[PDB]
Amino acid sequence: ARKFFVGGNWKMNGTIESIKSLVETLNNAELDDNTEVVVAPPAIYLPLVRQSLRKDIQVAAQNCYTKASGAFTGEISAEMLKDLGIPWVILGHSERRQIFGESDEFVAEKTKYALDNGLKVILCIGETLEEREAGKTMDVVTRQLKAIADKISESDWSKVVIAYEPVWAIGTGKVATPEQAQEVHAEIRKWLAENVSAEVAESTRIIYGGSVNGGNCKELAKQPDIDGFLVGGASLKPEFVDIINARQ
Amino acid sequence: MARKFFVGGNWKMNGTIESIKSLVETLNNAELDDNTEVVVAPPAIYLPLVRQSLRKDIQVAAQNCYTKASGAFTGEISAEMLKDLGIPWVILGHSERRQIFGESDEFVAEKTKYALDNGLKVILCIGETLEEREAGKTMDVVTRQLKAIADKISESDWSKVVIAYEPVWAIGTGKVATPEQAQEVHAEIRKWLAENVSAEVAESTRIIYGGSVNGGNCKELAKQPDIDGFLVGGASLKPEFVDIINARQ
Repeated sequence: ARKFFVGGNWKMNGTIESIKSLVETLNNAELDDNTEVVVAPPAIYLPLVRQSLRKDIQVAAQNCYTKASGAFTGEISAEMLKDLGIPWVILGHSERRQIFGESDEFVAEKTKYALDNGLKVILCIGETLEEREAGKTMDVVTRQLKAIADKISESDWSKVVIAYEPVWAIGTGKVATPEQAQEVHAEIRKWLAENVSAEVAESTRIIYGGSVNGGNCKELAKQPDIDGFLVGGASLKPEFVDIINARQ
Repeated sequence: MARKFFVGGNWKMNGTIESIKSLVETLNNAELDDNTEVVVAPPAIYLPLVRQSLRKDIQVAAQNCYTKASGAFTGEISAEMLKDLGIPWVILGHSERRQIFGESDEFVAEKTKYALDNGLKVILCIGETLEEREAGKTMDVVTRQLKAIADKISESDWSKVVIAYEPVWAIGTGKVATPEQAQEVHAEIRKWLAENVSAEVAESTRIIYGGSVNGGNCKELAKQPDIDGFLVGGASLKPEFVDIINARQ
């Protein structure tokens, strides 16, 4: 059985005070023992969160670069994350692919480098509304996955969670239907079976992201190839706990 | 003139907890010229540690920030987070962000205006590539990059700006500009400021040089009249950073 996985990406939000309050809310929450929970604060708040958050929730960075060190003003290395005791990193998120132009190869290089230096990776993929309307959903997400698959080894995949996030569902309030999400997750898993291995396909979590909230997460969690969620803005609000508990 | 000598240390993507403690300890124990304004810029994940432990006469800079107060910008740091952490400075427009991460002049200008409006001071980086200099475009490039900021900010905003001229061909290459080459561009930048902002902004804005500066060449550069200090890359991780802070004594 694939362990249910809920990631909370806080994006560019938070102060010391509101993050202390948010961590307090998590430290007091009754969480489904069967969910693996990860939260991703802003880089500058990674020490505050790692020091004070309950140890059964792990911490992620929101981005990292491709080299161990160097003349890369404004970038964080996977080595700094490991030095600070941050075990996860979100990579390839739609906001970085679009606003900051990160290419499929760039995201692949980050993934390979993060995995080789001890990090676990939430790998984000997903098609735009235009690509869907053109009938290109599968072509796009498999192209995005293939860039990673061509660089990492079969055993690397054990440290990867795949987040499928339709760009048209991110922050828009237009959630994929359970049938739409399931169709793409099933096709991602089939692709993994035919290009990496059956074992990778069977064991890799494929989580869904894009306007997941308290009211729709339970039905989404019932789908057989949906292994959890990547949550954006709801991750800052108390309904993050309901989403963690979507299998109850 | 009355322009206070300014030395900025950009650590870029370098450091661990232990190597940063040692770097800060070395700075904390140094004898530093009282007339030098010193700023150091750690990776964002180390901003708390450095701000907590560094002697308070050295201020701290972030190496970048975004254009908005908050929102759905995975991987970005805002000006508000910086003020919340007590980080008073930010470096914007560094060549590496222009060339590797595609930051436009306007994008840099947006960040510059937003930082200044939310209580930050800005080290603003400008500079021409080797190929632009070979087409005789040095002045055109650096004034174009400056004008994008000037079109957005007010005359009083400039009191919180330090301009760092870094010829891209001098960054990390070991090919430092000669004192004459640096002085020529700094004079042109200051002339541009007098013609397009005001005489007073021209007279008071620090224009600092960056590019392969080290303990062995900083004193001669600091003698040039329109060079008001340094933005130091690789040498800011080493003890000779102290010697650069002390380049005028």
